[PDB]
Formats: sequence, structure tokens, C-alpha cells
Amino acid sequence: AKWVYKFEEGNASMRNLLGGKGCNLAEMTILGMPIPQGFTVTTEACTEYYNSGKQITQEIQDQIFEAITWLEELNGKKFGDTEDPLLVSVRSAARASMPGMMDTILNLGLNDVAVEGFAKKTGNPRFAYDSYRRFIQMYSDVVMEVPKSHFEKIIDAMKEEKGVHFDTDLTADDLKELAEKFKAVYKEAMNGEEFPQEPKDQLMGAVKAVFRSWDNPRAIVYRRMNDIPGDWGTAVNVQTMVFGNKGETSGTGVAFTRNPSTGEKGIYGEYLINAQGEDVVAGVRTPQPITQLENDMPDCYKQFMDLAMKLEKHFRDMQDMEFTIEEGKLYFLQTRNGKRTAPAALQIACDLVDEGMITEEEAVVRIEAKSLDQLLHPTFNPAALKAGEVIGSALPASPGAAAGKVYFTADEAKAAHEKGERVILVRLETSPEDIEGMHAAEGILTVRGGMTSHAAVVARGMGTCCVSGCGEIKINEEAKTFELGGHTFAEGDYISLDGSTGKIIETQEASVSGSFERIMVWADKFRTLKVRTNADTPEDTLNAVKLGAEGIGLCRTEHMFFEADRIMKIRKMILSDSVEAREEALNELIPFQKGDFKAMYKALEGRPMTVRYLDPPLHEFVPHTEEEQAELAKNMGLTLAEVKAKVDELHEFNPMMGHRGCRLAVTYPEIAKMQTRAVMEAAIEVKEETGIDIVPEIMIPLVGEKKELKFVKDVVVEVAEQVKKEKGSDMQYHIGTMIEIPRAALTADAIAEEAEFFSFGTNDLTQMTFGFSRDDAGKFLDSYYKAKIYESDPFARLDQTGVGQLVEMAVKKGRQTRPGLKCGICGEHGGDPSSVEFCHKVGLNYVSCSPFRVPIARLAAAQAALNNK
Amino acid sequence: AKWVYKFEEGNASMRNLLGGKGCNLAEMTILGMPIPQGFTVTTEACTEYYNSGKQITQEIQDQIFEAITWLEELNGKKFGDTEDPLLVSVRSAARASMPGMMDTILNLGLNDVAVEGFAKKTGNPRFAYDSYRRFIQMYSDVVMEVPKSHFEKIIDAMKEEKGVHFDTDLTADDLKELAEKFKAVYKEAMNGEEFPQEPKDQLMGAVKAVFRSWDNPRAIVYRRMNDIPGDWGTAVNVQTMVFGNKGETSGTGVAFTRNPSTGEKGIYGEYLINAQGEDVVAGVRTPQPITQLENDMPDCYKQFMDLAMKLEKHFRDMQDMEFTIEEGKLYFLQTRNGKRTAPAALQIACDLVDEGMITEEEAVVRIEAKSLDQLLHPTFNPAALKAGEVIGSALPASPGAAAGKVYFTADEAKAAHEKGERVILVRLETSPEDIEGMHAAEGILTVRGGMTSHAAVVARGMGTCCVSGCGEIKINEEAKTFELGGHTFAEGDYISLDGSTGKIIETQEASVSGSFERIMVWADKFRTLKVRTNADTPEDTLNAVKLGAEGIGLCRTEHMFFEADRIMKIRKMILSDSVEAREEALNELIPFQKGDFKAMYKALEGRPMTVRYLDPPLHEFVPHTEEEQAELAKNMGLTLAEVKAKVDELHEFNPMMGHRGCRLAVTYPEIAKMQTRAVMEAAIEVKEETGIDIVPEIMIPLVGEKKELKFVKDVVVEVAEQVKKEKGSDMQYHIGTMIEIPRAALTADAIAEEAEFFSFGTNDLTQMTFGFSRDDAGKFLDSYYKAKIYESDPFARLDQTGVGQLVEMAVKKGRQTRPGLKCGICGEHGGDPSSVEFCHKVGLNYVSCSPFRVPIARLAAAQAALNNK
Repeated sequence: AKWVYKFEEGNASMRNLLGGKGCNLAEMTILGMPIPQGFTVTTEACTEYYNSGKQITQEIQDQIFEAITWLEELNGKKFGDTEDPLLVSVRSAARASMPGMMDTILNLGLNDVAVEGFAKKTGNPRFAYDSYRRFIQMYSDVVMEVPKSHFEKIIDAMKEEKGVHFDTDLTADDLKELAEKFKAVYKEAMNGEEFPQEPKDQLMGAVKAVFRSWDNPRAIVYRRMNDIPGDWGTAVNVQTMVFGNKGETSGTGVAFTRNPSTGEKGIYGEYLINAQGEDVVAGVRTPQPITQLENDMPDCYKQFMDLAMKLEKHFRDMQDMEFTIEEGKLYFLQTRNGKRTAPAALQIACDLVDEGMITEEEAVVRIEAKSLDQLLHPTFNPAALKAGEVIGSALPASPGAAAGKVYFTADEAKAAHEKGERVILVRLETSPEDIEGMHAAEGILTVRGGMTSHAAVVARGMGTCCVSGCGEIKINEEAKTFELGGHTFAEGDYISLDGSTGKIIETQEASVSGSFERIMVWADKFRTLKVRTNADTPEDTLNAVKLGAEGIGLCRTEHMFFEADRIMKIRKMILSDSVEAREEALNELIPFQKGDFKAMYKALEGRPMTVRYLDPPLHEFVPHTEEEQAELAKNMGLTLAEVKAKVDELHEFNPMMGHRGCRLAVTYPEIAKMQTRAVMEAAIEVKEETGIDIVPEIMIPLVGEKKELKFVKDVVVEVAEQVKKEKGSDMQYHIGTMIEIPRAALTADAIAEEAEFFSFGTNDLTQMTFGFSRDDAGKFLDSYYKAKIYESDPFARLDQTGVGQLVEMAVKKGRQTRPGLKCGICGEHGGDPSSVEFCHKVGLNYVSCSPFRVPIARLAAAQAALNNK
Repeated sequence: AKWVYKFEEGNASMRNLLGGKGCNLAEMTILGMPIPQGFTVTTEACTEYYNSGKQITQEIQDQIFEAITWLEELNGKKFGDTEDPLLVSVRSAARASMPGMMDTILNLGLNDVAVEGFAKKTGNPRFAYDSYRRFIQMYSDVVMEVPKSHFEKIIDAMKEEKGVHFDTDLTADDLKELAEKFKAVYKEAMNGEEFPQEPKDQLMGAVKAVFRSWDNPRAIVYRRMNDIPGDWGTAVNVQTMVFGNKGETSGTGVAFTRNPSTGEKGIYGEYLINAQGEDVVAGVRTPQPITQLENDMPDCYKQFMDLAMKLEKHFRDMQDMEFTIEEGKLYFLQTRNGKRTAPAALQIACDLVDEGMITEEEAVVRIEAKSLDQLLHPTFNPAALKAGEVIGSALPASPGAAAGKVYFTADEAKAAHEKGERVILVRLETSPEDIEGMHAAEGILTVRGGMTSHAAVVARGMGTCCVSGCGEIKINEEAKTFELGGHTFAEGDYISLDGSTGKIIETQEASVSGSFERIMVWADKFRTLKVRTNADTPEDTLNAVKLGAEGIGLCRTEHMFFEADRIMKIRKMILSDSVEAREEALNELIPFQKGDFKAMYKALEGRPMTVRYLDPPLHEFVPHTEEEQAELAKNMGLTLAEVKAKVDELHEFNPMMGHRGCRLAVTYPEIAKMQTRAVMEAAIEVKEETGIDIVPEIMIPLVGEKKELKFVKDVVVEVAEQVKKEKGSDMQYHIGTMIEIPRAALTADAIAEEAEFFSFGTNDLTQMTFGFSRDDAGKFLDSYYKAKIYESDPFARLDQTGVGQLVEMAVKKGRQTRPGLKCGICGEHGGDPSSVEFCHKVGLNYVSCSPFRVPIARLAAAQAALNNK
């Protein structure tokens, strides 16, 4: 019961019932605003359609049709009536806003008969017929009987045979003929299924199509790419239709109370006169700045602005709105907090704080932290930009300096590799089916839409760069080439940006606004977790500290053994057969390594750094090419055979679970003795030459048993205690462990007896909990997402149900034995907002990620506290 | 406080304080028997010596010396007194009996001076001096200043220069000279440390040496090999010395109330007249059957038998005793429940039941279940034995038909591989330092001791075959050859058995006594767990059912794809690029595989069989030799290149965690469809042709997520439902999963939504919990045991603290969602007594192991219930 809600029968609170769009339509209805009345079929009904075999049940059909009767009775027309039909728009609404992804069908309820009854009742044949040519196209697209390709090929050639330039110029005749051509395209590109004439079948098929669409491969990739769970489901709103294609005094448009690209306060957006928004603003026929609407219809612009201001004040955030002007009567068909660009979100957050609309708290909890990745994206080198060959210019849809090769299909944009082969997507317009290539491209180059176009919208959503509405790009896919200015490209290199310019460019790195600093500042005042970085280089350390890192949660020591001028010593060691000989090979590294640590301790200035002992199996240091092995044998007095056999003997079946990490230090404690010396000697020295105290954090990797840790710990403590011969050295130091093995977590109360701190290496922990190597997992992981087996990538987003439990039991149990035990997470999960909230809630002390994710973790840790207190 | 207990101040109950030997000496003291009074230094004091830096503390020293004063005062002599010294025997006692491993020093408290005071007080110079030559040797051995090699080279050449054949023939002079030679060997094979003259230093050094010995590499390997934990510690008993080397009316010996080789009721054992047991019965000078003692000293044999009978009746189990006759006065210096051979343990268990001494329950809980492995050991082929070239004969120390190559060092016996390269250890006598080679050998061939010898004793302990006391084996290690009859062997092949005969032999398999059946019968009446086997072959099934298997807990389906006449279809499939093409390759296997299942269902006759879906990565089916790959390409129309590249593309870094198990069925559900058909069609048919009902158990391997299982389950159910077209088939079937991934266990309440049964694959579960591949782990695992990091092999013995928790949470959580969920363990752990008790206690329903471990699991499941109710 209650599968359907009238707008007035709702509120903004029931967003999961009514979806984003739904509770907003409801809210506004409540606000007493000019919105066409209507009803929402709940997200519940989506779950019902699905978890019930995929059939709109009796109670749903009836509950829908019921509301239809309400509407008729309401606005005195009969649903799909012959003389005066009641037309509706059907548009899907997820609990979460998904701009550029949802479905909208307008003018629903028109048949071969009602289009004439509507024409006579209205007295405007071109109108009724345009609204029919439009409804046939949308239903065939959204309910998916056939694609826009077919449809526009017809509306287009007609314009080009009939000497007409704008479909706005076709006549009541052309349009009605065209309806026939389109209804041909339908039946003729299918079974021979007559285009639903029955308004009621049209409605139900719309409803089904919308529920069905929720499991479309594209919805799934977007949902994963946006952390949206498929437990949600889409609501479907049905509203009484309002028309902007009624004539010269009608129109429609998309407006945003603040620039969604920049954050600049003031109306931003576009419109088209005598057009339906839901398809002709979001595309062709160059739309006009919503500011020009003051010129055309000052009566409406004034009523619109005030209503837009009232919506912003009401939802206390920038509103992305869709309105329609029905012959000088303005209607709002939709609001939603605009989806912004990161610089935008920051800018809007500061302004509302200064403007007194929102508090710092709301400002923090409001930025999608994951989007901060944009702010640290390479900008263009200005001098490379000065000498830049500007082949063109267009609309600055979403900010960014993007440069890369050009490809004409999302598929080939994606197959040239994601955001790694600098791919540039050159399209006319993008569509939901392009979601992956767009998202893989560095920037999008479109040939037609504007700021509210699909490409503008989606790109800004993903922080990708986009120049929309570049009318002069003559594209040829069969040849896969394009014309711009005095040039023709063929999947070659291109460059472009938000300064609108497009050129035939060295990118660098960029400034961080004061809204970034102001936000990060507020972040810091609310977050309780500390944010450390994962940096094994001082350049990275400074970069990380600059962005807010409070220390190093992981300095890997492998580079100190791999580096050319050092690898030979560990190779010497590996092929040595005598502890005294390995010790010797090892000792030679002390000066190199101690050297690396001082430079790190100097970069750090007092900030703690968690140093990690040798992690990888020895095999990684041995050469595996016989050229290189023949070089080594020579610099050792060995025969290629004995080196080749030494290497072979180190080889393992499962390198992720072999002789490595602490295991090597148990068989070769000399590695650990040598590392503790390099570390301890380094620290004491920088402590000497600077007076700044250092409390080294030594982390033994891959521990599964308390006795296994204690063993290596002993060797660490003894050497550390011995090194304190630069004075019996007052220096404190903490010996901790990487919990990256389930046993470590299971027996964390025993491991804590010997470990002063726990650093969760969730990447590897995930790998053992799940049973798969990140490396080999890609060969089946896509199928898993495709099958909805996994909604999130376990390697990017912490699996809280499984791996999350091990982390949470390690903390609780470790703290039974060591109440004051520090715990920090390490890895990709450290820079993931949801992994960070879990960690905040589970009690970790700090988080640690790459230097570029520190701002994300800083923001996420503040949202975690604010969301949790 | 209370680091020392008098014998009377103890009881059999405080066995962990007083050790096996201690509480037994106490018990007997209590029984009012003829044992030299004395005191025990607790196992606690061992823990104290250790966990306190390895120093016998003040409170220990004093508590010991105190009891020494007690003894003096007690048996009116003064400890290490000059004229009448008080001599003591120092012998270590673990909580657990470890025959052949502990330390004993006799005649302790004699110095260069007291040996004469003892000689005058005693009036027997040869006695005092023999007891000194003996004390110098034992202290140097046990307290380890130098080895028996040195010592006997002296006592021996003396006998062979002085025309004396038995050291029993040396005189008061020879012996005293010899003491000098030995005390030379000491100081002269060390620093120049004078042999402790101070009785009190002798005692303390004995005590320390015994505590210290507890961590000796050999104690550790034996402790692991016998599941003894190093948390235990050894107690050290100090008793007033009684002498069997006093003369012609004195002697000593080791007797067992029942044959420990066979179980036959009646005294078994040996003695030597005018000798100290603690070193001259357990070795050279051919000892006499303890039955001949009726001839020599009928007065003593009669008192001895009655006392032996009373000890057996008292401890209600066969007693292994050491007694000494001090000039016609008999003393008991020790009892302990004899360690028996498996056939023995069985035989003694039945007899005590029939004899009315013990109940069935006690009989079951008494057999060391792990020892049942002996009963199913290949016996000799009798006809190969008839035509056997008997190069010799000796004592049937422990039963068995052993055959193998001969090696003269434990090290080389072990390096020729354990019980896998049929190694035969040919020694004069074995020693604690030979523990690993003995244990690796198929049988032991000794040149001197008897039934109570080290080799006899240790071997029977481990169920290894042993022929002791083969006086004619002339051994030459420098040449590594040996003479027997008319032959000389050089690490060649040899064969031997408990029929005593030794020959220059095809072994087969053997009968199982009725005491085995009677025990197994009692087992069944008490055990609640069911015992299934792991068999993928019907030969194995029959063998397993024969031994008591109640079904199959794991039928692996890999052989059905590997077998020559079938591998090409899966290879075809693997190199096919089309679901329809793989399906085809797959379908060809249906007749072969369905064929394998019927034969299994027919062997099983109604017993359930858990069938496991394809487990290994596809790479295992592709050939990796280019000869074989060139063969395949040819039988496919492929170029070696395309096959070679297809194989390369399947290759993984970590094969244990790649694309395998359920993962393959998610990308290739056709594998699972084809397997369900082969299985379901097989079952229905045998159900047809037999009328015996079958309820297939389908097990999906490697599950980590409930949706992942459900996915594959769906495909399984649909095909199973479709196959029921041999009639809509009434056939029931259970879809379950192998919990072998931590996530599976962590999320077991969700996995149970779709799984009807959980089969724990603890081998792989251990591998993921611990972080190591069983394969690559051997390169560091020994070091771990050597370092006491791990006391047990995690792969043979279930780690209850870590892996055990995951099993136990999977059961508790699985049963929250599926109260009636069946749970069984699978693997090596299924046939491990301690893994089986845990499983009984954790609530598993059945256990499953190799067909040869079924009797062990049957017995272990009964001991688990009996130990648990």
C-alpha cells in the first residue's frame, strides 16, 4: 500500500521514498510554488518490480492509475482523452541525483487520435504535432524501442530537403508527416509493434522502462563510479505537462543560482524559446544565456529570479533548476542542489558561510570530498599556453586544462586507456552510453550543446574538462578525423581548457584557492583523526605537509635497496652463503640508507614518520634477464649458472604469500639489524644537528603471530639500544606492526603485547580476506561488477562488512591489551571518504594516503566527526 | 615458594608440577612401595629458570639444598661427605613422558676424595670407583661437557689392552685409573675446567643442564613431533641413589607389565646383574629377559612381580618400570604407563576391559589416536618374504615390515628424505641426537641394545620398525658400508621386520585385529561427529568405507578434466573464444564425467558424497612445454604462437588467489552448468538402476560473498532442475560451499542464506589467515620451529587461536541464519586428533580426511565426545 504519493503528500525528508527529484517537487509544492501538480511512484515500487520477478504488480498499476484519475479530476482533463487529452511527463528520480543519467519522457498520453483532439482543443496544430513528434522520439529512446540517430536523420534531412533550417520552422504539416516518419522508425526498427496508442500502455511501459533502466550496464558503471548503491532504486514522477513549445511566448530552460563551474554568485544557465527543455536546450539550436531572458520576457525573468532566490534560501544551497514558460506563465518542473565542480563547491561553501546562510559545519559536510582530486590536477603551463596554437574556441563547460589524443567513440576513448593515455573524447554530443569513455578522457570536446548540455553536465560532475558547443568541428567517423580552424586531426594529439580555447601543452600543477584553505581550515577544526601521508621521498613529504599531512604513516624502505648505486649490495647479500658475508653486503648500505633517512627526518621537522621494514621477497632484487644475470655473476666471481640457480631457488609460486616481510628478518635478522641502525643513526644525527626531537616509529611488516613479532622486535630493540652510543641516547622509539594478515587481526590482543602501534595495510589485508591478488583479480572483477556481485572496488573502497570486521576486531582486541594503542590505516583506503569514516567510527588515530589525497582525507575526517559526534 | 616437593608431599594429580615421573614416584611413595626417598624440583622452577633470564634463583637453590639437608638427615648420610658421602641420581621429568629423551645422572655427589671415603665406608673399592667412572661419564654427557664417544673409547681400549672383555671385569685399580682417563677427557676436551668436585656445584650444574636441555634443538623437534607444548617445562627429581653395580647379588632393569610391542599380557623386559640400569641395560652387554631373573633371584622376582602387578592394578594401565636390586634388596626407581606400539595399545585396551580393570570409555580415551597410522602400514608380501634372502636375525624391538636404503647417520638418513625414500638407519645404537633420522627412517637397524634400548624404545614410540641387538653387523662409517652374513652393504637397499629377521621386499597392506574392530566399535558408540572421507575414486571410497567412512566430504572433480582421454576438451574450451564453443568443448565431457560419478554413487551405496566444483585456475589445464603446446596447436588449427599466447594470458602471479574456484563459474557458468548435469544425471541414473536414494551435495569452492555464491547457485539450481527430466525427478540436492576464505567466515551469516552446508577447507583457510602458501612456506618454516615461533605445523594441526576463530565464527554466524546448517571440516586437519576435538567442541557435524585417517578421526571423535560431555 502507498506505492504512489501526490506532491503535497510528500516532503523533502522522504527523499529515499520519493527520490531526490520527488521530495524536491513535493517540497516546492509545499513552498506554494508554480509547479505542475503530479505524483511519485516510490523507489519502493522499483524494489518491488525487481524483487518480485520484474513485473509492475496489481497494487502498483492501480495505485498509479488511481493518481492518474486524481490528476484528471484535478486539472479537468482526461488522461489520453480523444478531444482534450491529459498529457504528462514521466521522469525518473534516484534517491541520489544523477544528472545526465535519468530518464524523461514528455507529452505522454498522445495517440494518432488525441494529437488532433489536442490540436483542435488547443487551436495550434504545429504545437500538438510537435509535441507528438517529440513524444514518439522520447518514448522510443527512454522506453528504448530505437535511438535518436534514426530520429534526427529524419527530422534533419527534412529540414534539408524542405529548405528549412530549424525544426522550429517545420509546419503543422511537416511535423505531422514527420510524426509518421518517426512512428515508421519505431515499428520499422522493431517487430512490427505498433507504437503504443493506448495512453495507459504508454504510461506503464514508461514506468517499466524506467525501473528496468536501473539495471542497465551504464547505470551500473555510473553507480559504482559515484558510490551509489543498487539497493536504492528509482522513483518515477508523473506530472501534468506544461509546454514551452506552445509558441513564441513559451520556452524552457536550465538555470543554476551560482555558477557550477566557478562558484560565482549569480544566475547561470540557458534557455530556448518555443522549445521543450527536456530535449532541445540540452542539445542543438544554440541556447541563450538565462540572462538574455530579461530582454525577451522581463515579466518572467523577474518572477523567476525571485523564485530562484527563494529556492536557494530554502534549501540553503545552490539550486540547479528546470523551468518552463507556458505562454508567459512560468513553471518550475525541478530543483536539486546543483552538482558542482570542486572549485565551485568550495566557492559556494565559503559564500554561504559569509552570506550567513550556512555554518562551517554544513559547509564541510557539504563538499563531496572525493572531488577535491580536481583541485590538484595539473593546470597548463602558461608559457606553453602562450605559444599555444589556438585552433579554436567554444564554451567553458567544466574547468580544467586537458590535453591528449583524440578518439570519436567512448569505447575507443576507453580502450586507449582511461585517464592514463591522455585520451580526449571528440564527440558531437555525449550520451549516457558514453559514460566510461567520458570518464576515461582528460577532457571532452563537443560539437553542439551548451553549459547545460549532457557533456557539460556530466563532465563537471566528474571534474573532467569540457568545451561544449564548438560549432566548427567537422567530424568524420568513417575516417575518424575532424576539422578545426586550418587543421584536420585523426586521433592525433589535442589540448584544451576552461578558458574555452582549444589548441593543437605542458601541464604543471596548481594553486589552491583560499576557499580551499578556508575549507581545509574548518576541516582541521572539526576532524579528530590525524592525517599522515605515505611518502618515501622528501619531495613528496614537503608536498604532503603543504597540503596538510601531519607526518608519514608509511615510508617504504625498498627504494633504498633498489636504487642503482645500492642494489648490488643486496644482490651481493642474496648470493652470499654466510651470515657474515650478508652482514658485510648489508653494512655497505648503511651509509646510503642512513643518508635517505636524515634527508626525510630533515624534511619532516619533528613530524612522525612510520618506517617500514623490508617488505618484498628477495626475488625482487635479483635480476631475471640472463644478460643482467651474466653481468651480476661477473661482478661476483660466479658462473652465470650459480647466479641463475640462486635466483631460481628464490622463486615462488605465490610471491604475495611467500618468504617476505618479517619472515626474511627471522631468517635474516641482519636485514633488520642493518635497517634499525640506518634508521636510529639517522634520527639521532638529525636530532643532533637540529635540536628537534624525533621519536622513530619502526614498523615490522606482515606479522601473523605475537612470537613472530617479538622475535624481530628483539633484534630491533637491541640494535636500537646499541646505536644509542651517539650518547647512550635519550631517544625514544616505537616498534609497531602492519596488520595486513587476518591472523594479525584475530590475534591482535597478543600482537599488541609487543606492538606499540598497529598500522593496517588494508590493500593486502583485503587481498587475504577476499582471497584474491589485486593483480590477478582484474580478469574476473569486471564480471563481478557487471553481475552486481560487488558494487564497489574492494581495493579503492574499504569493504566494511568483511575486511572491516578484522580491522575493527584488531582495534578492540589490541586495545584490550594496550589501551593506548595507536592505530592508523595505510593505503588507498586512507584517502577514501567512506573508508575514512569507518576508521573514524572504529577508532583509528590517524589515516595515511598519498600526498595528493591528504586534502581528501582531511576533509573526510572532518565529515566523519561531524557526521558522528 | 614451593619450588621443591618431597615424594610424600606429592600425589599423581600434581603431574604438571611434578612431571610424569615425579607424581608417579610420589604416588608409589604413597603406595608404601620400596623407592629411594627423594624430592622433585617443580616444572615451575623450569619456567622460572627460563622466564627470568636462565638463572637458578635464590629461592630455587635454597629450596633444593634444603631438601638435600632433608635427605641427609633422612638417610643418615651427608651430601657429598668425605667419609660417608650421600650420592643421588638426578633425572628429568616432563609433564609428558618422553622415553629415550630425558636425562639421568646417577652416583652424583662423588669427588676425588669421597670416592675413597665411599670405598672405605663400603669396603668395596671396585664399586665406589665404578660408580665414579660412571658419574664422570653421565655428568659429562647430560650436563654436556663431552660425549660418550670419548668415554667408551677409553673404557674400551683398556678392556682390549688389559685382556678384559667386560668392564664388569675391570678391577678397583683399572676403574680408578679409568676415572682418571675420563676426568682427563673432561678437562682435556674443554677449557681446563676441573670436573666439579663440589657436590653442590655438581647438583646445580645437573639441575641447570636439565632446565637448559629443554630448549635443545632435539627436544624441540621431538616436542613438535609429539605435540608437546614448550610451556610445560621439565621437573628434575633427585633421589637417594641405590646401586645395582654393588656386585653379583645386585642388578637393575626395565620391565613392562605387558608386551609393549604386541600387547600380550605378562612381564616383558630385561636386566643386567652388577650394572646400573640408567646406562648399562639400555645398551651393551646383552641384557637378560626379565623372566630369567626367576632363575637367579627367585626371592626378588617373586617380590617384583607382585609389586609390578600392584602398580598395574593401581594405575590401571600397563607400567613401564625401572627397578634396582641392591644386594638382594629390590627398589623401584620408576613407573609410568608404558608407551606402546599401536597394536599394543589396542591389545592392552581390550584385555583391561575384559579383565575388568577399565571401562570402554577409558579404553577409548587411552589410545593415542594419532598412532593408528601404524595399523594401516604396509606389511611384507609373504611370498616375497618366503623367497627372502635372510642375511640376519636379531631382536624384534618394534613391529613393522620396513624396507629401504641404508644410511649410517641420522643426518644422512634424514637427507635421503623422511619416510618417503624408504630410508633404513643402520646404527650401533641411536641417541637423542638421532631423533629426526630415526623418525624419517622406515626401520632402525641397531648393532647392540635390546628391547629396552634407546632404538627399541623410541621406535615403538613412533611406530617405526626396529631390530635391536644384531651383534654381527660390522659397520664402517669412513667407508659407509656394513657386514651381515655373507654380504657387505654400502648405503644400498635392505629390508627387515618384527619377525626379527633381516634380509637383502614387496610390502602390501594389512589385516586389522579385532581389538582394532573392538576399539573402533566402542569409538562409534561414543563419537557424535560423523566421519566422511576425501576420496575422488571409488577404489578409495571402498577402502574408506571399510575403515569406517560414513560418506565423502570431498570428491574433487579435477581428475575428470585432467585424465588423458578428457583433458583435450577443457583445452579446447580454454582456447575457444565463444561461450558456444566452450559449451561444446564442455558438453563432450558430460559422458566421461557423468560416468565417473555413477561409479562413485554405486561405490557409495546411499552414503552422501560432497562433490566439489572445478577448483584450479585454467592455467593448470594448459600445457606449458612448447612440445606439448605445439601438439595442441596442431590438434586445434592454431599456430603455436596463438596457443602460447593464450596460455601466457592465463598465467598468474599468485595462482592460489587468482581466477579459480567459483570465480571461473562466474565468468564461465558453463563449467558449472556442465558439472551439475554430469552430477545430476549420474545420480538420478544410479538412483534408477538401484532404487537406493541419493541426495547430491554440490559444493561451490572459494566463496567470499553471499552474492557470489548465489550467482553460481542459480546456475546450479536451474540445470539441476532442468536435468530432472529423467522424470521431473523427485531428487533432492544440497548446494553448499567450501569456507576457505576469511571473508566467507566473516560474512558466514549472509553466506548461509544461500548455502545449505559449510565445508571448511582449513588447509587453504590457514593459508589465507596466516599469509602464506604452504608451498613457499617451507623456506622459512623450519626457522620458525627452531625459533619456537610456531610449536605446531599449522598445516597438519589446526591453529585454534587464529584460524580456529574463523571456523568458530562461521559456524555460530552461519547458524544464526540457518539454524540447521551442517558443517564439516575438510583436509589434513580432519584426520588430526586435536583439530577433531576443536571441531567437536565448535559444533561441526562431520569430519573428512584421507581414507587412511578415517580410523584416526573415528577414534579422535570418540575421545572428543568422551572428553567433552
